[PDB]
Amino acid sequence: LPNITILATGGTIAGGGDSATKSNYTVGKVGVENLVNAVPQLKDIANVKGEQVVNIGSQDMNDNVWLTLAKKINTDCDKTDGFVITHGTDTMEETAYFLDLTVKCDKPVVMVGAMRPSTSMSADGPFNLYNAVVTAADKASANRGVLVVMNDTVLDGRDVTMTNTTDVATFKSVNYGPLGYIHNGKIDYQRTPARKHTSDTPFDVSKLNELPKVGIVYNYANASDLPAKALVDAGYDGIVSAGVGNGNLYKSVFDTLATAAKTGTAVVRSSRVPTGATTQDAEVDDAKYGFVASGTLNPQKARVLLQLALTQTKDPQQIQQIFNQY
Amino acid sequence: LPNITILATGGTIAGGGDSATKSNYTVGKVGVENLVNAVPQLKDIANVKGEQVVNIGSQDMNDNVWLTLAKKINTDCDKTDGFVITHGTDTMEETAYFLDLTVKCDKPVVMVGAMRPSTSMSADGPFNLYNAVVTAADKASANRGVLVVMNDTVLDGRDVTMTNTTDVATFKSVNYGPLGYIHNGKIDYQRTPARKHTSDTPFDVSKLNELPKVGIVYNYANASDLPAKALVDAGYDGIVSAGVGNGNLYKSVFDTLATAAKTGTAVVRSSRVPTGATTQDAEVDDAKYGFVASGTLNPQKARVLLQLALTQTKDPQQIQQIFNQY
Amino acid sequence: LPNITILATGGTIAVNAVPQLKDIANVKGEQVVNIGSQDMNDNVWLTLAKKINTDCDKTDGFVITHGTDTMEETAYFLDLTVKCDKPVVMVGAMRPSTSMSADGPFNLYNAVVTAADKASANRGVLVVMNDTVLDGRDVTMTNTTDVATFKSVNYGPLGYIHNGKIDYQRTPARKHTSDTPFDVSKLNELPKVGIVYNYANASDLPAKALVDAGYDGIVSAGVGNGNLYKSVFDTLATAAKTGTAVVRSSRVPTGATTQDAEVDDAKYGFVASGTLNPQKARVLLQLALTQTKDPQQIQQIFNQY
Amino acid sequence: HHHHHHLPNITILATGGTIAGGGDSATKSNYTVGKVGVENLVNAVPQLKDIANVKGEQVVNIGSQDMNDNVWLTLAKKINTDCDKTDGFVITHGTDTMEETAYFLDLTVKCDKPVVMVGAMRPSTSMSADGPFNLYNAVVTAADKASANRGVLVVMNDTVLDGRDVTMTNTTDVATFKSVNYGPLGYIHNGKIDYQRTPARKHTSDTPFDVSKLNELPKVGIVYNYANASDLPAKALVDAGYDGIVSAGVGNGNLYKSVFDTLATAAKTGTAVVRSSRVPTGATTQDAEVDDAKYGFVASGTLNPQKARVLLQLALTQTKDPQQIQQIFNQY
Ligand SMILES: N[C@@H](CC(=O)O)C(=O)O
Ligand SMILES: N[C@@H](CC(=O)O)C(=O)O
Repeated sequence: LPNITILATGGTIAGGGDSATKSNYTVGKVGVENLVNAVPQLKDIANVKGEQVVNIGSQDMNDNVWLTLAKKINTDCDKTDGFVITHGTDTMEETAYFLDLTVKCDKPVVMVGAMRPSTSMSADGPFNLYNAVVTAADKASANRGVLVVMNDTVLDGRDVTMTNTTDVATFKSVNYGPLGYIHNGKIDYQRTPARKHTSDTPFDVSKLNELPKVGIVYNYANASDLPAKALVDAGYDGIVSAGVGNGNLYKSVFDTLATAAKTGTAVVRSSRVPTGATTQDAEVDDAKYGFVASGTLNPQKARVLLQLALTQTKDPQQIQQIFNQY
Repeated sequence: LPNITILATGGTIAGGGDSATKSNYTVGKVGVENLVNAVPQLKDIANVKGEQVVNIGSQDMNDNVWLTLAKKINTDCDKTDGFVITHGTDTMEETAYFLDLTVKCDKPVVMVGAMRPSTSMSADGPFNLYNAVVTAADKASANRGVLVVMNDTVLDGRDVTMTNTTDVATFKSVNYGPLGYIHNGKIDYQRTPARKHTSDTPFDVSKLNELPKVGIVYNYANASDLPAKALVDAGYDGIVSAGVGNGNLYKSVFDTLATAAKTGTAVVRSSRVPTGATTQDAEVDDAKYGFVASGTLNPQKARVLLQLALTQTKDPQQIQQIFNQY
Repeated sequence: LPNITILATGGTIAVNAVPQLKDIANVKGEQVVNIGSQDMNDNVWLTLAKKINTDCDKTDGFVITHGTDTMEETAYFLDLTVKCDKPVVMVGAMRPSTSMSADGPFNLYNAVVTAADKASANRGVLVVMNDTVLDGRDVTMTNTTDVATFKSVNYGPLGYIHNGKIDYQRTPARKHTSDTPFDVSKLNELPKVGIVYNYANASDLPAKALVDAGYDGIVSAGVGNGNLYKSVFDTLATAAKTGTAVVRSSRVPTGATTQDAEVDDAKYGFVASGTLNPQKARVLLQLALTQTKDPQQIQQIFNQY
Repeated sequence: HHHHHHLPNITILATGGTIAGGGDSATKSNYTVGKVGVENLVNAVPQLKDIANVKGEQVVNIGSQDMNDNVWLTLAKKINTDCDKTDGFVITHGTDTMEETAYFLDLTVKCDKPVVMVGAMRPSTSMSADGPFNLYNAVVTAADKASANRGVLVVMNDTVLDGRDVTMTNTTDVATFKSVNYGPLGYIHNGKIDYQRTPARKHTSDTPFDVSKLNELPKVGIVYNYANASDLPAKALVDAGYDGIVSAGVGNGNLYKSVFDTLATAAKTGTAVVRSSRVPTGATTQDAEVDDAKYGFVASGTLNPQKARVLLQLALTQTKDPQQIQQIFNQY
């Protein structure tokens, strides 16, 4: 049986409400010991040890927790055969991509959450955690980058995102599909992510205590330029635009971000639309303004890569190449 | 043959590249007259008249164009048998919901656009425009609210949204499904929206020359409170949160919007997750904070409703009742 | 609280596992049959429809517990043959009752929520799975194992369930329950209707075997927009002229099998299934055959139900 | 010295389909296939000249509803024989069975240059016909050096799909073709492809299937499952001495009792039996309700019934042993 370390961070998986049949709940009621102990079948497949790293709702996820988790996994890689990280669902897709770029352990790292609190009827958390440990225990999971395991599916940390606010089946890799499906404790992998991850990235957060400041602005009809200007005035290192359609900008947001890019703020165009690439060579001349096109990276993912790009470089053409490789 | 009026606003359906073969283009350059004359088969199904309202990329759509359009459709309704509005795709979902709430005609109002430029190989605009007029001509289209017609499908203006940055099939009613499919110039309607629309709403912009100011703030890990503070400093009437998961807020954002709501700014919780309701009774006590839950309205749709709610009331309890009925 | 009758038929979903049912309904159970729904059959459909029609005034609503594999066929059969306009809700489970995170308990709870909701009446027979209220006509499986398999893949769900409340935003336009002429009250068998599959180099032997057995109707699981392999097309075109009702459906999981594409249905005496997939199209063709053998009237039935 | 951009030679092997189909009117749905020759298809897309030196060869001119084993063998042999004459292949084909041809060629093509299938969901006569840009993007894909070593492809609606997972999702949508279980390989924008995936299952020159000397294939039929299902389709194929039968099962590949009984007999008297699913996505698994090993059945995995037929036919050119056929279903 492999040794598997559970790093716990809180979330609805550890969360609880006063009723099995009412939606109300709060995160962080159940600690890692009782989480693990609630799935005695874990003992059939692995030697499991739990550590509680933080205890937050993933809506409060932040750069300090990201830095703690990357350093812990990198430090502890040699002590275990694989990692499972229990986490809220809300920003699991962000943390998974951060780890995918910063973890230097090529052993399996698997994230897992729950869409129903531990107290609800038909709670999804137990079986999700079981299948997370199945995945982290599988030799075939190594070298695929950081994974999310939800609803019997293995998803790569770059493409994985939420599709639905409440559905237990919400996590999908919406552009390039899942890597494998889990049936009776076994995985048929048919895919692996081409984009560089983990030990083939240059990103090394081992000595960083803070990350570059990157904010996200939304585009819509009659959008205000005032949020964009407030990030510029606060000296943010970068701004990601959640653009309309193929990464387009309301005219005043365009005007503000064009000036910011010219005066040294890194600007990435992404899209509020949930699938497909924000492309070069459409309506916006990125080369002219020094903007970066996000590709399939959604605004929150693009933020992750932009912050790490900014630990390497501030040059727009070098950031674009990062966006083409990771 | 019915009398159908085409009100043009711009978009890629009216926009051009120097090559069939390359993705690059500019929008809103061709007039309604060149657009209609490019599709002579319209004459087989309707007596078409065309009027230019504006000629813009919908990434630049604004409240002034919305008011113009609503007032014109309302004034001209009695003298035509239905309307088609040619529009950019990027914000077509926002304008459709705006007209869905403010058009007092029960006659068909159909929006249409194109995902490919008019000069590209396999341009989608012609057949989209053809099918828009078929829909606007069908007696069964009346009393269904404002419609979008794209990719042989009839979509209700409330639920319609983009799923993909570039796919010709991007427009979907992602929560409740389409109303009908178009085949051979005929529609088989099997659905109608239950939410109150058009003549059944209290919203009347006939005498309004401005709308209440509503902005949208994104949530993500480590979110800045500066966008939210910039809207409050500008005296915004309302703020829509694009929450994580089921409408949840990063702690800093939550603090700022909780503040704003105490001074009487309306705060609507929506979600960046592209399907599913932002619900009551989850992790946020909306009653305590004076917040409204958006239900299945995404952030840009929720802005439309909130702006119009704020013409009627500033009371969050009445705003929540509006978000339950429309 | 309303009185809710659970009619059990078997399935992986196989009260006390869900004590919280008593908070929302006065629940009573009856075993009708006890079978995997892979073995579901016309005898069970007739028992269920009669039982619901007979017992309608004894209860405030019905939940049918059923295997997932053919729940979509039983839901449509009942959608066209029950005359009780109280809520009728089918439910199943994609995971064993004994498994980790078994879905059957909350699926049953949410089915009883739906059958207890006054707003569920007059919507036709429903399937409730994965917090979603789906109409019996368009509901189908999308995935072989996913708890979220059931979707109304062409026209979408009627409403979503949150915290034991439903916000209905849709209702099926096609005629159902008391607005159909299908009456099975006196029938003890249904017209014989088989399905044949089309693929590259498809055999005509299946189609010829249903024809030799004197089947009343044949549904074709066509390729693309209801097309037929030449061997199959010739056997069915011969059958259609000689009395056999023939419906063109599609093996493609979403979209209508249309008129006015490649196949002149009028000339051949064929019926186009619309959005009805092969197994759904079998349900409507059996029931159509209880009323008529005329292909034009069958086509009109396929336009209205 | 400076380099020149030299364009590749691309062969279009035309088989017919809606891409070469036509009706009376741009705004009526009615159409017939078999009208347009490949010469007229290439004349209709002069922009191909910008990206390849194209040659067109007509192999057959049929609707793909009438695709058959003879045409599959013609295509695999033609590609394998002509591999050294060109830099890549595009095959124009009907949509209705494209997913079957693509998977047959995915297992039988030994040429490791790109092989790209394409069709259209609207006839060439429709307003906003999809065929011209689809063909253009198919030749982009066939010309891209990165397309090699990814197996046989299907290019539709700006997407590059693997021939194993690609299937139709909708009867009429121009967007119908999706790799429903494992996703596409790449998207095409402005004539460039960003590939982020490649199929893990063995294909092309990594398979042992070799059709070079074959003039027919093992006979494999498909029976559907549903409530009250007749055993007569299954009995008819056993009685004709079929090599194999694919079941389109309900749910996770389950069998109506009468079909189960016939297939259990067939498997015992030298008919191969593969359990597939009429459900459009997900595996037909081992270890669920059917004891395959007990009955000598094979589980199809994510292969739908028509795709399962293609591999079972090829499997039967090698072995009749259900355990060896199960290994083939686990590796290709
Ligand atoms: N930016 C354009 C895109 C198009 O219409 O396809 C618009 O929204 O006007
Ligand atoms: N074979 C079972 C499958 C299940 O119910 O999950 C049935 O349909 O009865």
